[PDB]
Amino acid sequence: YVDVGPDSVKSACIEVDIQQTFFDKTWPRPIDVSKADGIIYPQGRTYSNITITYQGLFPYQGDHGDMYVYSAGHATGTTPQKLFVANYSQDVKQFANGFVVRIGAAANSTGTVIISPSTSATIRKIYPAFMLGSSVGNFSDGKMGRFFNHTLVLLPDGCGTLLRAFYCILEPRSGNHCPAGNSYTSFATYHTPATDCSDGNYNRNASLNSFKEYFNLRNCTFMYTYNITEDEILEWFGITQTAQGVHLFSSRYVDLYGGNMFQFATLPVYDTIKYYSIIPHSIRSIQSDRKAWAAFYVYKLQPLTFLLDFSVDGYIRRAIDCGFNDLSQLHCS
Ligand SMILES: *[C@@H]1O[C@H](CO)[C@@H](O[C@@H]2O[C@H](CO)[C@@H](O)[C@H](O)[C@H]2NC(C)=O)[C@H](O)[C@H]1NC(C)=O
Ligand SMILES: *[C@@H]1O[C@H](CO)[C@@H](O[C@@H]2O[C@H](CO)[C@@H](O)[C@H](O)[C@H]2NC(C)=O)[C@H](O)[C@H]1NC(C)=O
Repeated sequence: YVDVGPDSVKSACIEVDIQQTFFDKTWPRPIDVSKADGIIYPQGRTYSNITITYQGLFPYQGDHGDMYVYSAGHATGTTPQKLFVANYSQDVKQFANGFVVRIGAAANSTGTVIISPSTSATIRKIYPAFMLGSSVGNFSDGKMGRFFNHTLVLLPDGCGTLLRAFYCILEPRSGNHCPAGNSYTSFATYHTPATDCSDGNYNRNASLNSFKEYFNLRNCTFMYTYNITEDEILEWFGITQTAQGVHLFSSRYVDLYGGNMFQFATLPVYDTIKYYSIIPHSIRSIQSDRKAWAAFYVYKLQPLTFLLDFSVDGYIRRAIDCGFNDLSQLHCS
């Protein structure tokens, strides 16, 4: 097994305030395949200046997906206090064929800081975190969201400059507010921008450390890191699984400005992923440092036949979901 660094030496966890009503917003960003939203590129052949019909894993036209939002935590003028999160940890979803994720879409626009609805701020991109596995159930106090045996965790870190992917048994810790302790509400991750995101010295383990407060990582078969360049550009992330393992997709490395997703990793996870949840993150800012963080959107994948329009340079800038209606069907034919 892999050394993933020391266990947390903390005797308690940070208290977590779950307030789902603050995260219930209607900010629709439905799939528009005309603009090639949510498209994993059919890698393997050379396509250029051509229109084809292709059956693969796609989200459906007009799917609103599931929206998730991360918020600044409670704070006084000087001191971060309780984390502030939605009820995401108890909402375990079926993995099925996997999913794609629209990330950072609202970046640059003006939006509410969530925990203080009357306060607006410029929206910044934030990366999603996921917990995935083969077996789920409840924690000791009865709350849902516990993943058993080896669990895949995808956790961004370093103020959005890396992604960590690791596959470990998650042993719930027993201090106050921890998942095997008293006064448990939800687990979460956090970082503390004042100390973790100072210029030139980003803390590349902040979120991982926060996670290690709620769970001891045991028998990790791997822990990989992927560096990310800092920007506010819209991006797409995807995840699927085959007998070869778990496949991660991103628009970042191959189509940063266009959004087409290409595979960047295959993780040696051969036990079938059946379940996932979104890991809530809360940003331990002080009141005067509060920002708004871009909602992200998760859309389930399914086998569908699309018309794909490949440009001269090889990218897909237009698609049709053939089964959407008879008109689309006709156009595909
Ligand atoms: C920060 O996280 C990294 C993982 O990204 C930890 O890296 C491990 O560090 C130990 C030494 O402490 C090495 O023996 C392992 O080989 C490292 N693992 C990997 C996957 O790189 C690191 O320990 C963490 N740092 C702190 C201070 O906790
Ligand atoms: C937010 O604004 C930034 C800055 O203008 C945008 O970043 C640019 O994105 C375009 C592609 O859309 C690139 O060609 C530029 O090189 C980027 N500039 C920098 C300085 O990174 C960003 O796209 C905007 N985000 C959203 C969601 O609109």
